[PDB]
Amino acid sequence: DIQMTQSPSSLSASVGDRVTITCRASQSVSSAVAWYQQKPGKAPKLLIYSASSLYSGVPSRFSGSRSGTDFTLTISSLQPEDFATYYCQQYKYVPVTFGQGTKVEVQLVESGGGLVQPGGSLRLSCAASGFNVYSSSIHWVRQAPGKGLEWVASISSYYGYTYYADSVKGRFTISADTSKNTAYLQMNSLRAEDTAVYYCARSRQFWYSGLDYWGQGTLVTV
Amino acid sequence: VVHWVSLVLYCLAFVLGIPGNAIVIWFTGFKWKKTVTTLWFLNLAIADFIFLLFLPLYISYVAMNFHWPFGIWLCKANSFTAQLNMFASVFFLTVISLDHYIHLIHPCLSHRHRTLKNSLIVIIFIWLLASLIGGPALYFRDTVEFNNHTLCYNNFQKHDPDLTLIRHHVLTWVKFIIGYLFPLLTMSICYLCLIFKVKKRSILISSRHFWTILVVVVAFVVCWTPYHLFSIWELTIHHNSYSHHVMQAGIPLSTGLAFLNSCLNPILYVLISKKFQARFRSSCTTASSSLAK
Amino acid sequence: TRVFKKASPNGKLTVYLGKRDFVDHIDLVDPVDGVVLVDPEYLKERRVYVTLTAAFRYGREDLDVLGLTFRKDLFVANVQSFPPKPLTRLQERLIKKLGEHAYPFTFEIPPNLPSSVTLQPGPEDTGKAIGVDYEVKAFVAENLEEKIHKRNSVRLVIEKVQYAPERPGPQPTAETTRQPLHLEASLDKEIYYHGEPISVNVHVTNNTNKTVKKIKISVRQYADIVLFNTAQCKVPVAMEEADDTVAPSSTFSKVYTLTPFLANNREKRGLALDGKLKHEDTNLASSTLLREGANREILGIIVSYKVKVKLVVSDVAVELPFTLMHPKPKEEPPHREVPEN
Amino acid sequence: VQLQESGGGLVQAGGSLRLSCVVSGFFFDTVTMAWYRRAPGKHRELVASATAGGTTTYADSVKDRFTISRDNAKNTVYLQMNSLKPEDTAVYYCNTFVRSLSWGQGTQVTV
Ligand SMILES: CCCCCC/C=C/CCCCCCCC(=O)O
Repeated sequence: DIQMTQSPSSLSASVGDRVTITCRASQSVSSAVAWYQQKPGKAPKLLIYSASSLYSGVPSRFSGSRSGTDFTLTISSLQPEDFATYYCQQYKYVPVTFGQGTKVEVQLVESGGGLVQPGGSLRLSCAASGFNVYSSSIHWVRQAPGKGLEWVASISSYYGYTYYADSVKGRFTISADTSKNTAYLQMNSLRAEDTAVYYCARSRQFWYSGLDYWGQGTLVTV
Repeated sequence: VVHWVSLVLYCLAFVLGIPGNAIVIWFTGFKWKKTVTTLWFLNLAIADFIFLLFLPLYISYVAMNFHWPFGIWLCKANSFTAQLNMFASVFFLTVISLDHYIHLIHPCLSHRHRTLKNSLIVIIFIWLLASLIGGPALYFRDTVEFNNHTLCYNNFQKHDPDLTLIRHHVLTWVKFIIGYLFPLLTMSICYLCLIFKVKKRSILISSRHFWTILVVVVAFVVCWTPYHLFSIWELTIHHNSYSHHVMQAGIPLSTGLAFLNSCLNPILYVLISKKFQARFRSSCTTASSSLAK
Repeated sequence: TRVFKKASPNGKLTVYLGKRDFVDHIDLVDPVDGVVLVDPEYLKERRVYVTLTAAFRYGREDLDVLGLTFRKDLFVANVQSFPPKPLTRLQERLIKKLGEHAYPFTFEIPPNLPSSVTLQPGPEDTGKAIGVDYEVKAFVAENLEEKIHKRNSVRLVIEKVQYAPERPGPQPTAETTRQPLHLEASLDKEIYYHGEPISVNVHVTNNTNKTVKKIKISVRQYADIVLFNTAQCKVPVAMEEADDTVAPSSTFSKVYTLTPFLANNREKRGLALDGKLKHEDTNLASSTLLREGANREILGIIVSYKVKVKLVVSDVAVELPFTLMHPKPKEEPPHREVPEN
Repeated sequence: VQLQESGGGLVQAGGSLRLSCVVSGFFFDTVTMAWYRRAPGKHRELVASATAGGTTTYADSVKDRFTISRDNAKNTVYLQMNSLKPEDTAVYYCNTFVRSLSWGQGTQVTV
């Protein structure tokens, strides 16, 4: 597949300086690289959706550039409300891979989740409002405690296509209810490595431009 | 006498239809990609090849005046394959004309129902229908020893004499009516509907395959009309008298013109294709590059 | 800034394009400008020719032996690049980056031309897509009539599209009287996006003693195909078979939601879809915007959408034409499944 | 198809290097080949080229310093450099003058 290693693992700075996070792609991918910011205890929030195009709503101090496979994220001034974990993600192929994480020092509601014994079953409901199922793509991303984001499954109801990660093939299934505008994820044979915070993310179905909206967090302990 | 020219026509048809049909089959069934425009022509060439493969038996039967030394099985099989070609070729031409008309006019149907599987089903149906129609010829004909000559003939004089001379009449009537009128009238209707309905009547003339089909249709009709006309004239004036002496020497010409028809198709393909005449005489991927700004 | 690049199998020709989606405004198509790179050799006594052709491929044969190619051309434009209008910014930057051996070519597309629409091939097919396709071909020749080999040529597929107008259109309304069974129908708007649901009002009043027992609502795609003669292909893309009935001398008002998508309309062979650069899948073909009054017959595929409500009386139907367009993109459409494989 | 380049080294100013690049899968007999470089933090620009028959061309600050030769026996083209400038550091790539072939991994040279 494609693996990314970020040069700064732990970054320390003050207020009033320019930082630079470096992202490297294993394969020569196109500009289809997105940058996410995740504050502690909060879902990741998109900043740049094309490695060069600024998202609507983010401050103009953020910027990105590409040179071969040398994707970088630069902040003109490190504001006090900028200390979080930044992730580098590509979307040129189904096995989307997030970065290791750089540390600086329309509502989606997920239901279900809890303490489940190994080998059990659990179903999560992703209530979606403000967007249509056929005009958007629903993705599930899990984040292990102390680790980075990992993609689980995705569904595109327009073309009727469902994708799953290589580590959850067969055991994991995904479905979407058009009438209720809800996405369902059924889990079977839960192993001890499934302990992670599951996020239901929404992306534009036509001309994918990153995961615009995320969830809240439904950490599952096994 | 018209026997020598009949032998010449048979030999010419054999020699010009064995390799031409062989190469047409090789190109349309083993080299080119399987799409539904040349499967009909491949089946046409297959039928012509089978008929011309069974033709030398009849050529030997007729070179020496009237004598069939082979078994009754071959005596039935050669006529069965001859009638099978006579029916299958015209049925395939009819379905070619129908497919052309549907493809050019009313393309909505041709963009949904023109599947290769449908083509195979139509081919199978045509072959079974042709075999069913030719079966009476396979069953009736046998051999008789007359004047110290073993000759093949249709056993229309079967045990019942009252039904004799009527089985032949109804059989040849059904054969002529169906195999001449129905395909020819249907194809004429299709061609007359292609014209006067396509506005700006110059897109058809612009060196497309319309002439390819039209030439084959015209050649087939021209070659197969004298045989049917002579047969119907013989039926009409057979019960009146025997004054028609030219009929005996007239039908051998058509019986052999219709056989040269089976080999004319490769020559037509050569003629209507300049590049094929020339040979007879003898992708990367999209990338991306940076931009300074 | 990133630009596209394709090279010939020979390796002596390469065409640089900056965009592959030349937007058709109703009266002004975008220009197809680019740069071709040639070695100092291979052109000592020859010329570089760039040809832009629009074809109406209606059969997957591709046999140039007896006219069995089914690749009839619709618009052929030829320009001379190597033998010497102001160059655009993209051409100027491309020439500076490449070098002095960079010849720019520019194509102007006349208005009132068909857009890139490809019919749905089907599951068991292995041929080229049927529909209108725009092709950019660059080769080296000195007579414009000699045969050119596939190896010694560059072919690039470009796609022309139309997007949603900024100004919304009037609200579609329709009403018919039958003997009365007055049927009124209207949509919430006239311009719709792909995947966006469509809401239709089926407010109907009945006065006769006859009673209806079935309401049928469908969204149909009107693909007007004209190459040899004017033909119209009507294929329903959405279906809703309601079982609502209204008593005599009473009214009935209800709102129905419809959403056309390709997941269920996959077995419909010949369905019109958007232009395809490769074997990848695309959404349903968008509507075709045409000049009002000043447009003659458009030889090609014209896509129109109409949603109809039918009262099965035991039928009264009305037509509500709407516009289905993609919104204007930010950078450019990828023309590929962004998560490939 | 596959382009492997070698000949790098941390040679100081005034030194000479003998770079080589192998083109496998492409038969470049009448095809003109060229050499490209990126300075650290800059874009790729052509530094040298050589036509198939007898003619070789160079950029502005390349004449009388660099030389390019091609051999079709092993499908390899050479680029020898003399009197290296302090600004001569770059990553050198091997490809066609048309830039038809896919780009490979260049060699890092510094002074
Ligand atoms: C219905 C037509 C069948 C006739 C077959 C005879 C044609 C022989 C042509 C010789 C080679 C033709 C080259 C076609 C191009 C290609 O090879 O893809």
